[PDB]
Amino acid sequence: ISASRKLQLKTLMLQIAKQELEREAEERRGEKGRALSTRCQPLELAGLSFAELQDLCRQLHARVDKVDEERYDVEAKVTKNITEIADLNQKIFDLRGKFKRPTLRRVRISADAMMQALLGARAKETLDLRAHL
Amino acid sequence: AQKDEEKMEIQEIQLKEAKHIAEDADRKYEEVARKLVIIESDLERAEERAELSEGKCAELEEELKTVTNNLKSLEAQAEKYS
Amino acid sequence: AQKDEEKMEIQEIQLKEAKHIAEDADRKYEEVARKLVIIESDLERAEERAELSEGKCAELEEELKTVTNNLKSLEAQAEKYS
Amino acid sequence: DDEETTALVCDNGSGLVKAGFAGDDAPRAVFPSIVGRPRHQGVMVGMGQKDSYVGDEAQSKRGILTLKYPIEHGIITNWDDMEKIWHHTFYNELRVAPEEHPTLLTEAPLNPKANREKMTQIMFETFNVPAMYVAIQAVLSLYASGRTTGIVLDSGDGVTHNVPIYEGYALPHAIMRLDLAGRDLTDYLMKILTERGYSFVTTAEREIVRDIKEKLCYVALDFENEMATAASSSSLEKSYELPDGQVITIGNERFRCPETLFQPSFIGMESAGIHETTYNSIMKCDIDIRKDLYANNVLSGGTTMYPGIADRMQKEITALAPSTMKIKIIAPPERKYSVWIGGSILASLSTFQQMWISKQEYDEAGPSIVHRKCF
Amino acid sequence: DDEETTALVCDNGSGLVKAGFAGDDAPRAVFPSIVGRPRHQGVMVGMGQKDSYVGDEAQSKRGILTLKYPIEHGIITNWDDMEKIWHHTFYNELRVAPEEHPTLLTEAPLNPKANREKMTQIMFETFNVPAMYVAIQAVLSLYASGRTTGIVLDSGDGVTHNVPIYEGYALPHAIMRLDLAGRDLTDYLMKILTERGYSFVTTAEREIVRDIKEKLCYVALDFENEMATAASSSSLEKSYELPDGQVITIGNERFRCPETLFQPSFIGMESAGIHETTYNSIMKCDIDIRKDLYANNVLSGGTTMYPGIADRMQKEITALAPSTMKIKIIAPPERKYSVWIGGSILASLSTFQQMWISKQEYDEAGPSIVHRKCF
Amino acid sequence: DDIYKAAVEQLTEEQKNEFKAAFDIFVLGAEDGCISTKELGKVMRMLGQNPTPEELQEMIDEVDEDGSGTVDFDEFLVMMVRCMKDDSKGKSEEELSDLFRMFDKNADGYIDLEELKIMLQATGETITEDDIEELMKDGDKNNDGRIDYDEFLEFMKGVE
Amino acid sequence: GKRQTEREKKKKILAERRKVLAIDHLNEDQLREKAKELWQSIYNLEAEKFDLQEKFKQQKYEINVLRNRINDNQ
Repeated sequence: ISASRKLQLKTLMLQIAKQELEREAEERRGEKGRALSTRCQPLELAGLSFAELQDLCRQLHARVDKVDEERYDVEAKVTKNITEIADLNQKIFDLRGKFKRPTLRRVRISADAMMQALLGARAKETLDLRAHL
Repeated sequence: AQKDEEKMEIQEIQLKEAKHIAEDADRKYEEVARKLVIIESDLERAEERAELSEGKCAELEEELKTVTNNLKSLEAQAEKYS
Repeated sequence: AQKDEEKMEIQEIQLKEAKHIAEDADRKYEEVARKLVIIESDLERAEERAELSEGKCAELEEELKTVTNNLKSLEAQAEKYS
Repeated sequence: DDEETTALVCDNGSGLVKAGFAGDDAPRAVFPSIVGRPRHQGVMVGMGQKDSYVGDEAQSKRGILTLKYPIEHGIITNWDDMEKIWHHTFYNELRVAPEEHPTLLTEAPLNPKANREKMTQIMFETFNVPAMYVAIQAVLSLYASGRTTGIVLDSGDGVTHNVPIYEGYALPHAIMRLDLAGRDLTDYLMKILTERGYSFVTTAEREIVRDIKEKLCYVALDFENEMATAASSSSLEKSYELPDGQVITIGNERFRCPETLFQPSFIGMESAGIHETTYNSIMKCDIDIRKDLYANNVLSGGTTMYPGIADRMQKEITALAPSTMKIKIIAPPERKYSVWIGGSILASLSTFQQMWISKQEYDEAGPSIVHRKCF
Repeated sequence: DDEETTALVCDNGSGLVKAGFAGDDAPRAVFPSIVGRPRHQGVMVGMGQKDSYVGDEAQSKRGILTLKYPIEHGIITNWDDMEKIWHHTFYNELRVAPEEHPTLLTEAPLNPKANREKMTQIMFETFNVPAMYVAIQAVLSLYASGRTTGIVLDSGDGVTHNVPIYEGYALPHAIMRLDLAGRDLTDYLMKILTERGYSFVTTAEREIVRDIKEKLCYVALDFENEMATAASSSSLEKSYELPDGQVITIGNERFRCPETLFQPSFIGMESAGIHETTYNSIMKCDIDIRKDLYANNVLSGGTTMYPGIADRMQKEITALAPSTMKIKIIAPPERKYSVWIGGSILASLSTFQQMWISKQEYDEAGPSIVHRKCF
Repeated sequence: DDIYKAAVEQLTEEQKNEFKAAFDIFVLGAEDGCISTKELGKVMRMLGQNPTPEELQEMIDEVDEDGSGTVDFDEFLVMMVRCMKDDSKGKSEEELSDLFRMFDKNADGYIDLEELKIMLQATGETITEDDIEELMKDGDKNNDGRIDYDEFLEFMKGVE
Repeated sequence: GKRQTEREKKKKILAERRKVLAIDHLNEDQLREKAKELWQSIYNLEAEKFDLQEKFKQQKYEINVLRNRINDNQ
């Protein structure tokens, strides 16, 4: 089997995925502008009457009311979704931790290092005992 | 001369420890060899029997389909009879 | 003292050889442990999948039995209503 | 990480004290727990003779000492000696003052309360640790295996106990603690060696018999066949060199010493072997978790290191258990230090960091705090 | 699918909650309705142990839980647990927020008003559905059969009720509700198993006895002949393997457990069996629609799935009824989900689309709106 | 290719002196200057840590494309520094989740054989028939016939 | 609680969100200018609302992924 070609495929597909993310973001921006222009029609009122000005202002106030209601509803829904996302993230983190935390530790850091410390102490014991004479 | 003899005794004990290491290593290695072989044989047999069961299950699926169709037929006949 | 120095150096080279044998055994041990862990994990998976297959085979067999018996009874009744 | 400090995972045990900082793989210092006063008179002046050699120092001067273990069966019978052992462990084998380190002792199940309370009182008053926590020796051995279920048989040197656990919920009504362990096997081996002529009596020669037991004894797969074979051939007789020469030859004493585990009638104990107390401990559990306990039987502790025990025990349980269940016996190669590895893992957890018995809490409720919520 | 809005056809039941979107053939998620708190202590830290496992999760950890059904006999006795069950059903088994979906609950006949009012108040305040409607569990089972007349015997797990209907006009004075159902049969089976030595006591082992009842029990065509045969031969003894081995052999307990349906004197109930309450329910109807009800007797509900009940019931009714009338018992193979299939059909109708209890209507009249025109 | 040459170009003489001291035992004399890779198996153990022997064989084979079995100080340097951890930050975990969301264009939450197969085909990369099954083993760690979040996460873990 | 609490909460948010409402009693030129300004304000609010809709879609799919992941344990 091959192993380096696996990494080559990974690198190429990751770059391709980044390109797809970029183009999808550009498509989202274009569609955002398109839908914004769709819902928000432009108006021009050159040489207008005061009564029609009041009618347009009242219609805009009603639009403000409805848009604020919709933004409030979507904000509350998104905040509940964010709380749920945090809860699910916490639970999955707890699962992963209880699965993998015992598996990480400092293996044989000093156990291998024990070469002659006890042996050195034993030899120096006899040396120190003989140092008296 | 006495210092050299002390050195010799130290070397002797270290050689003893080394042979001890050799023996314990061999023993554990033979043990793991036994476990390896037994595990491998049992894994082979288990895979074989599981695949056998899978085949039988697929055959049962087909049998059940046949029976379901025939029951549909008999039910239609009975209701028309009614 | 000269003889003792000779024995000292001989035991010294022997001790170095001992240490090298020890390290080789250690590496072999780590290796075999790795292998055993892998094969045992495979054993777990094999046994579990075998069990799944066996259970499904059991369930399908039972359902086949029930439906077959019902079909046979209704066939007898179809003749009766003839 | 950052501020803060490391925890001391001590593990008193009975026979070998194992200690080390939390988060490693193996205990830093492992040494027998014996304190031996000299017994002869002593004529050399100025030799610098101390009044009590503890730890591994008294296993080298054991020729003129009277070694005496301070822990008999899990419980501690001689508090001054145990305090001396702890002081040695902290100051000379680890060289870390206890004023700046939490400690995590371990205790056998079903032990007297006074032992645990005195342990915490010592740790808080004499050594003056910041916070200490006492944990059951079997839950740690279950941590080290990386499981979360299973019934663990922790046959130490003092006491053999068998704690079943499912999904993290321990079953307190199914703990079967039996007081046969490595020390009784040493005494029985020392008692059956007399059938060939070798007499070991002194408390120092008990160590020699322990070494014989460790290096030569093994558990027979089938007892009667081995007894018949050893009585006809001579392929079993293994020899061993005493600390002074005069090699000895052990015949069928090899597999008769550790056989006491499965037939405690040899040393006059009434109870059933470690092969049947596990099955009884399982049968006390609920009917729906018996399959998982059957499949995840865990071995731990030093005495379960006999060559050939993981097969004898499996054969016995398979004989007792229903024929359909699968019996599997987990016997990791790092059996001896399994409890301490589990202790290190538990002390290294973030979720556990608020379970320590903080010193101010002890000051408010006294030593009886250990039985309270902080278990 | 896409735009538009689909209805949620939930069906609380008692023993199995069945739910799914309107317009399909089978419920999307079917799981027992049990909420079980853990009962032991728990020693592993950080295992992520929750405080209550509901639904099908508590049928896998039932070894260390104390399962308790929140619905006793149709009525709901523990509102917090029922709210938990509903929350689980909406969010984890269907993953659709209730803010954008009408709901169609089901309720047994002759139930207390407060139960229904509390149900609608919960659905409108906590889950905040757009509109909910409560329907009688028997009319749906009549929908699923594609009929428009007939007397339906819906022997669930909580309560057995027998609603006769003609030409779409329900007869409110002829509903005979009897409280013997699958749960009492489980308890009686668990009580007669003790005659062979098998003792099941724990609330977890009630599930094992339920499995035995489902897989082995059957309804005898003639009771005395079966009792005589099972007492001489041994062709009936079927064995079954417990969740841990130790197979058991059920003798004449096989057809004695479900016989309680036709002789409620076994469990001490006074009333007559399901074979005679149907005939009584028919005889209360008018003299001119008795032939149609005789010819279109419908069976539904889980407990009517015993092998051989559609023949025993027909034999009994033919014995009771006049000799000229033809007795026919409709027993569709999809009996268990018949109520839910009917619920889906009813929710998918265009004519029904204006019968929902809209939220503004509830805001104007309070929870007592359910008893009003919007039934 | 020369990518790992660029990666190893970080370590200048500071570690090159130590590498030459280690490699001196390799060039022990009595040779014609070929300088094979024979000692490397224990040379990588000059400090103690050693990756998988299969990875060692891959390192032996992949460099020295002429198959000369000659280990230049540059290739020896790059292969030995590979023993030290070398990862280019592995994108970002949130970025990885976004990449998976792009991968799951079917909006199923899982990737099957055809999904990832077509995804790789869109790159135009030459893929063998001995492949595809290899990627199936790489992805179907649970052997459930699909790609879950964890399978992708460990699949792309530490790769950049 | 969602019978009086949520309705009063959203009514309070509506009441506070409203700015001053006295315009048309002024000179025509600044009136038209401020009308165009408020038209731009409405455009920005609608654009942000669409952004929040897309964010909600992404978060809903992420919550489905999380539900799948938590279900995969058994």
